[PDB]
Amino acid sequence: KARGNEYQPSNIKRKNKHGWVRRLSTPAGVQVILRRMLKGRKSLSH
Amino acid sequence: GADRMSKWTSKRGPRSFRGRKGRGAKGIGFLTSGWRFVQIKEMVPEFVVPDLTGFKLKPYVSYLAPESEETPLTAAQLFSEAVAPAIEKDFKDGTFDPDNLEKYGFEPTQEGKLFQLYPRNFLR
Amino acid sequence: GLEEFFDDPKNWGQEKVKSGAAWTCQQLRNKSNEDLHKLWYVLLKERNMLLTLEQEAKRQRLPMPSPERLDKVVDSMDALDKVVQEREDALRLLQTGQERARPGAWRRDIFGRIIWHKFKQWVIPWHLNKRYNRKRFFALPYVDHFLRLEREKRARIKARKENLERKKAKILLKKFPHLAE
Amino acid sequence: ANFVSWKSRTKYTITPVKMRKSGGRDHTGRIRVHGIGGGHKQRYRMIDFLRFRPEETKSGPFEEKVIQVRYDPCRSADIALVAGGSRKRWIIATENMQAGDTILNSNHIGRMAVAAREGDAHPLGALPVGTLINNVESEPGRGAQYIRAAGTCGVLLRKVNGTAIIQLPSKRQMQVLETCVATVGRVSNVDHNKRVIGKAGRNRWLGKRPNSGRWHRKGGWAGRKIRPLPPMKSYVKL
Amino acid sequence: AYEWGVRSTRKSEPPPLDRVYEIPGLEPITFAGKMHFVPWLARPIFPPWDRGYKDPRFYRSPPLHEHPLYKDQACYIFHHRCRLLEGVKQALWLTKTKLIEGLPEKVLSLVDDPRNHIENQDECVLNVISHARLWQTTEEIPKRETYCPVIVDNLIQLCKSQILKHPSLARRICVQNSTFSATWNRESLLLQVRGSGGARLSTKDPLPTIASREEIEATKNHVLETFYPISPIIDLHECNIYDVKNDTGFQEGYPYPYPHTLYLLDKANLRPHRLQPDQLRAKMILFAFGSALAQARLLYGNDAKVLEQPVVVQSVGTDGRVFHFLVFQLNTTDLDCNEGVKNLAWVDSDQLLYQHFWCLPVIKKRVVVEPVGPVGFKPETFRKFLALYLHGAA
Amino acid sequence: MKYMVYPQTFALNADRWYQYFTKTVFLSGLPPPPPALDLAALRAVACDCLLQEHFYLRRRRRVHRYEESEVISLPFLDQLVSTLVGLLSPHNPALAAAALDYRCPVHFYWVRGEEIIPRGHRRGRIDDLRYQIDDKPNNQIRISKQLAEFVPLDYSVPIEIPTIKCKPDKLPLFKRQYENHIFVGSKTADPCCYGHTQFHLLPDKLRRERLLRQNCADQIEVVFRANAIASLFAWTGAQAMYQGFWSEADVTRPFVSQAVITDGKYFSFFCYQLNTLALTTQADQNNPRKNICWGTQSKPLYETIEDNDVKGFNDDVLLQIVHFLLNRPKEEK
Amino acid sequence: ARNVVYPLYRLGGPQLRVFRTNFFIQLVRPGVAQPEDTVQFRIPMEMTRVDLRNYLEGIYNVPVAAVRTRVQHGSNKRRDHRNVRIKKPDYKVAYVQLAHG
RNA sequence: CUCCGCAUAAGCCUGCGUCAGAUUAAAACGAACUGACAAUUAACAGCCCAAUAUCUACAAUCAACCAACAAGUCAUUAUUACCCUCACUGUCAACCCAACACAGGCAUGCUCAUAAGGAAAGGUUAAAAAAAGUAAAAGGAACUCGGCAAAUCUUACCCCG
RNA sequence: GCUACCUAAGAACAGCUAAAAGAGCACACCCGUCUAUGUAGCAAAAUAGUGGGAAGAUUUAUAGGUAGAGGCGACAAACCUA
RNA sequence: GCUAAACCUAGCCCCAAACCCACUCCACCUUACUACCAGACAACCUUAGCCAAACCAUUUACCCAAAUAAAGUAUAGGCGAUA
Ligand SMILES: [K+]
Ligand SMILES: [K+]
Ligand SMILES: [K+]
Ligand SMILES: [K+]
Ligand SMILES: [K+]
Ligand SMILES: [Mg+2]
Ligand SMILES: [Mg+2]
Ligand SMILES: [Mg+2]
Ligand SMILES: [Mg+2]
Ligand SMILES: [Mg+2]
Ligand SMILES: [Mg+2]
Ligand SMILES: [Mg+2]
Ligand SMILES: [Mg+2]
Ligand SMILES: [Mg+2]
Ligand SMILES: [Mg+2]
Ligand SMILES: [Mg+2]
Ligand SMILES: [Mg+2]
Ligand SMILES: [Mg+2]
Ligand SMILES: [Mg+2]
Ligand SMILES: [Mg+2]
Ligand SMILES: [Mg+2]
Ligand SMILES: [Mg+2]
Ligand SMILES: [Mg+2]
Ligand SMILES: [Mg+2]
Ligand SMILES: [Mg+2]
Ligand SMILES: [Mg+2]
Ligand SMILES: [Mg+2]
Ligand SMILES: [Mg+2]
Ligand SMILES: [Mg+2]
Ligand SMILES: [Mg+2]
Ligand SMILES: [Mg+2]
Repeated sequence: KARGNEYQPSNIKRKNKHGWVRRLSTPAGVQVILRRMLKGRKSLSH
Repeated sequence: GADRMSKWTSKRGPRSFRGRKGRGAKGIGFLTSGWRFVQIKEMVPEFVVPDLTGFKLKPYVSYLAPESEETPLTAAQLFSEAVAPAIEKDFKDGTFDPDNLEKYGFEPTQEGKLFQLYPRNFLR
Repeated sequence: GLEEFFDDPKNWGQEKVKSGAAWTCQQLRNKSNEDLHKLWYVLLKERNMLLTLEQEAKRQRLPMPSPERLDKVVDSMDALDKVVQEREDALRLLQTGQERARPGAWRRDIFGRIIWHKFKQWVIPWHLNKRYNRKRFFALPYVDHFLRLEREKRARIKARKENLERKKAKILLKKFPHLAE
Repeated sequence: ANFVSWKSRTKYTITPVKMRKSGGRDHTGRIRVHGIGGGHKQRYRMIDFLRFRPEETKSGPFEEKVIQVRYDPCRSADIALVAGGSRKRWIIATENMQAGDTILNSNHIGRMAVAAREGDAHPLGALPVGTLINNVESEPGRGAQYIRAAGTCGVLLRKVNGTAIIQLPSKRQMQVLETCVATVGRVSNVDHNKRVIGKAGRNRWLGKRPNSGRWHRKGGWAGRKIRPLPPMKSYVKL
Repeated sequence: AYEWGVRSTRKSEPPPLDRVYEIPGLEPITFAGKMHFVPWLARPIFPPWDRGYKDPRFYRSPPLHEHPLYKDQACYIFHHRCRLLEGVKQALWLTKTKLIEGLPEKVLSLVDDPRNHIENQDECVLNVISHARLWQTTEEIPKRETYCPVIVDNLIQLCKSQILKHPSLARRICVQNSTFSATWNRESLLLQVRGSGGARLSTKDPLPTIASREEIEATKNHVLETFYPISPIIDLHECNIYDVKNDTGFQEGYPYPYPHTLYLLDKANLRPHRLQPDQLRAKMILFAFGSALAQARLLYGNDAKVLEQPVVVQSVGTDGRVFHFLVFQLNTTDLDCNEGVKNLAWVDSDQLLYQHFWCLPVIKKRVVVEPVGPVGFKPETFRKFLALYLHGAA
Repeated sequence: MKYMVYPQTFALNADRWYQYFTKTVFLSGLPPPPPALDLAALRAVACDCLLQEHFYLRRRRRVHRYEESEVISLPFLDQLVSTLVGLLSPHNPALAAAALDYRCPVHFYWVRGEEIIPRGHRRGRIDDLRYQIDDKPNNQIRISKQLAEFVPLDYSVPIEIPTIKCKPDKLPLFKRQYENHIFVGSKTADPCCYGHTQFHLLPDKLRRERLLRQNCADQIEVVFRANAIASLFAWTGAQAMYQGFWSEADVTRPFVSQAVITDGKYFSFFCYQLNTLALTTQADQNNPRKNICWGTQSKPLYETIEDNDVKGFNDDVLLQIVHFLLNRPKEEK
Repeated sequence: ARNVVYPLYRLGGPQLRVFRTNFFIQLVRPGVAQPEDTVQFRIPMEMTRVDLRNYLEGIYNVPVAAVRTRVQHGSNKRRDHRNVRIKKPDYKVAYVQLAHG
């Protein structure tokens, strides 16, 4: 029916899906963190 | 939809997240069955406050105190002030030996001491 | 007791309160360790009193009688800490030769950056620590490109700074001809 | 993925063990078998298929009293709890096995045959020719694997040159050694194949997800295939 | 045979070792000096590490065979949790006793006098049942763990309210958290009963002997029944690290040493957890025998002989609705043999205090059918309980 | 939302706050008074119970100090109460038919005072101050008859009830919302509805040594008084509401009760008489009645326990326990 | 102390002692009605109630009976130039009850 | 009027408390806008539990009769080790997900019509067309693709599944 | 974090007839047959009336898993952040 | 007459020269920025396509260590495009 509310907040889910440990577990996430550091993002991970 | 810029504190998240996070206070004990906390007196820091009766020093210094040269304390200066007189005296008297530096004040190993310079096992 | 958190009742409400100078590094070196300890506690009491007065002034929307006293106390305490640290460092250098009181090492991180890793106190050996072993202190051969890109970015920043400085010098010389000599 | 098998217990016990459903997913999280998922919660009860398992500090033939015969969710047959000496075990109950009976497990092979008393376990060589058996083992000490389902039974067709020729429920001939221990009689729940599901929800209760709605055109594999009986499967190694 | 435990769940094997160690005379270069792991350098071999100082929270016990009280001979321990398979028959075989149905005539006749009856017996027992099953707590339906001990305590208090009629009832107390241990032999098998929990009636007057020397001697004709092919030591904790001691539950000088009656409860809220009546009766018999044997060994020494003075111990085992009564008379300490003088056990089994209790009214077709309260109340069970309580005093 | 009033509390000066919350005035000493007994036998029984719980019973576990309370003192109190009531049943016939409850819940819910909500959408609205007491006395005695009144219903005292100068939240006292219970230890259908005597055991958290270390030396009697007042007020109010009296229908007769607080070694005795339930502001604007709580200072029952001997047994404390148990309801003509 | 590495403790061992503490407190006027024997302080996060009690009993010689601490959170709602949130620092509010009336 | 309301969980993070200003509220004083100053105090929850061997067949449904199948959340023992105590974190609000002060979405416990929570009308007049309702002479489907809508709360069938 | 399917441990289902129900009437609750309104709307799918189910193949809270030459699907070429 | 209009700096771009970064204290790979317990998880492996050949299927330039010249020469290629 009505859409737009696909984001149901959940801190545990957010930290597990997007987090420092999750990024550093795999080499791809390390590359993502490296790209964010190179660009200069204030927030590198959720 | 979450503020990534804000600092992640113990006030955010579910009950487990809020309870597993602290503000930086050092632990003074441990948990046991029944979620029962046992406190360790030795782990609890003990303040050392001296007696301030008859202490002539005051928080401020009068502006009439003359200016003095600034000389930061160095290892060589400390050795000259403390160990050099005794070493020179023993050398002149002939009693000097290269095996009693510990007698002169040297510490071979910090192990076995309550206060160890390296690694520092004592608080300020 | 709780009276020490407040200034003298006669001095309460005064617009200005007289104060002396702050203890200097040489003056504090001239004193013994026990004297430094007692003076540190006295300065701590004075600093607590001044912080209480400042907070109450902010609460009552009135100017502090003498803000400079807090700065003087802070400077004196910093000088005392500096003197004590100098004595401790000299004694450590004499007895053991180590510069720092906390063991550390130069480690390459997972991102290829060389950092100073300060050791922590543990009970189990280093190899038996699961959480410590989970940490990576090496960079696989996919960070070299990012390191090169960061180096090039820093070089660009430095070149921009130098060129801007040269342009400013040229503009200054143009405005003031006599600076050529 | 993070898939840890629930089959982690290494010690036998009669206590029911909680089992985790798979839903047809393998350790990679992919659907490897379709039509599996859901169903009623079940606990697994370990079954000792090695009928001749003498307890420690003992040897030779023994006998066990059947304490109980009851239902098992993990299999179509019934499970008999029995006790021998100081050891209590679960086995597969035969067609006629109730409380108070005394089953006999033996490994003795003689020139004469045996009475073949229902649930008793005897070697194939000891068992008489043309006898109904169940829970046979391919190799000595391997454990019963080839007759387990409810109402299934094989027949000892032949005993030639120290080898036993049996007829599996699929009517295929299987040759094994004569020292393989087998249990006489038929397995319990003879009328298992006569059950009626009744409603589409009973399959869901048994954890059988419905088939896909896609229409697949039948090919050359379909149609009746009259084929000769496969050759005898022999595990006797020369 | 089938082996339990799949290799995926089993611990993974370590990775193969590098060949620098295999090569002789060559010192491997590892990351042991770097204090962290690097893929290129070889994996060091770490020597075993001992903590040195004893940390209670991180203590690892020595191997089982290195314990001081380790014996190759196996002792079969029976505790409160143990549930016998055969039940009463196995308990009789282990305890070397003969079973007699029905309570002793003396105990039954102790309450035949209407004077010994409690005033308003039926009303008081109904009030006790209603209080335990419905009025105990704020919950609509109190659970068994709540209403079984309450029932037992209220019945004990109601029986104890007869001190005016019998002054001897003031010479007894009730003790909780009392543990006793006894050890004996049966066909060269070492058995040990460790009874813990429950309520122990502690008195200073020993119970009179229920039976007579004529019956004690006539018990020789009785032969214990076997249950082949089931070993008598089945469903008992077989242990190798054990100690053999004869403890009566209290130190010397206790004012109330004699165990009069032991109250056992089956209060688990789950039917699988609750013991069967046969298992509960077997547990009662074993606990009574253990208490009697401990008292006999304390009084007459550790020697094996025929007790000139038999030891009488009573037991009441209940589940909140069903009761079982036992009077056990120990007559001998020579238990190794299967023949000779045997103990006695008068057992009354499966006495229902009530049939069912309705915590809420039953309404069918808008008409009340079953009012709240006990259904099928039987005062004979309470009369037998009162007789057991008053035994040795009235 | 309601304040959870804890009888055994770590709060400081909580006795005055509880007096304000219950409209109770505290008096010192005992209320004025309106076959042969063997004191030697009673002392022997008490010593036997104490020695059984301390020395005679062979513990199978290394009893720690934290466990010591539940290991020793609670069974000791239960067994002592049981033996004493059994021995005093001949002297007091009411104890024979009395019901002895071991660790049963006691609840009471009452409203006193009003507040103005400071913030939220409910700002500037009158909200009643609600309180809930959830107590589990170790041992209590219930009967079907009510004990005689200590003082008349209109009795007055010169001592004024203390008034708190701030909110109850500074006690500290916290608010929570859950089911409101009014319980006497049993449901309304129980014939034994009135109370005779309660027995309370202080927890390890409120022990004398810990209070001395925390500099709460003067707070021991405060804790005793607070626990006694809260428990007895809850019991009396629950009994009154079971009889049918509430804020708008105040009690026509006083409801009396007795409490014995103990820490295993020290005992204190309290008597409470509920004279009013109109604690709400509307019904208390013109209510002159005051609840009264009589109390006694804590005294040691014994000095030390050495081997098979008890040192310094307190016959006065034993006799006070005996008198509390021997108090009996009046008999009508 | 603050911003220091506490030595690790093992069973037995010596007592952790601090000689020159750097914990600075300030006695603040309560914003709401408080009991007479109640004093309110503002302290850093790294200071516990036990540490505050020892601090008061050793430095100022104030008898202390009970200490209750809470963490007060500063407002981050304010937006400065460039629409960037400015974080008001958080602190710890401590309530101390005098131990001798 | 009461669709609710109160509390917890989840979520957000100071977001109608005081003072000094009144930008601003889909009008407007209110204040939710600006600055400064206060605050939420643990008993309620989170944060737990030494080792090696070993034990655990008997459902819940008031669990008592029967009655089943889909076969079921809710246990130990033996030995060794173990004197020591009340730390830390959450506690505010008119609040979350939908670009909004959005008629949408939102899990539980209690209340079952309220003891708690709110206001459909800025003022006037009563044109057309439009929307939601009420009532209607006589006829009662003659309307229409079709009894669509509304009212009363029928009978007998056919095709497909 | 929506949704398709699955895994682990949880929760809810008033009342009436019959009780043996993938049974009937009928609230919470789920879904969405028909009509009207709205069509830059209150809403990038809603409101009112009227409807189907409502002890089961039901609804639902939390955590985890299946990732695009794919997943998943009681096949609608469905769903996989409008 | 409002709304408005106008500005000259901040700085940036291309070269040249020169091979740049690194730790007051504390915290930071677990839910990063979290004082403090029994692990063993460790890296390596042809790029493919768009496009051109007027479709497309073989094929289609992509700095690899000296500017220029040899030289778009030899040579390769559905001997076509082109290399
Ligand atoms: K089956
Ligand atoms: K918010
Ligand atoms: K037509
Ligand atoms: K909407
Ligand atoms: K093309
Ligand atoms: Mg969105
Ligand atoms: Mg969801
Ligand atoms: Mg199956
Ligand atoms: Mg099919
Ligand atoms: Mg099909
Ligand atoms: Mg707190
Ligand atoms: Mg708690
Ligand atoms: Mg709140
Ligand atoms: Mg929903
Ligand atoms: Mg209202
Ligand atoms: Mg309007
Ligand atoms: Mg208008
Ligand atoms: Mg009409
Ligand atoms: Mg027509
Ligand atoms: Mg018609
Ligand atoms: Mg027409
Ligand atoms: Mg219609
Ligand atoms: Mg159909
Ligand atoms: Mg499941
Ligand atoms: Mg229903
Ligand atoms: Mg149905
Ligand atoms: Mg229906
Ligand atoms: Mg189709
Ligand atoms: Mg199609
Ligand atoms: Mg082309
Ligand atoms: Mg084309």
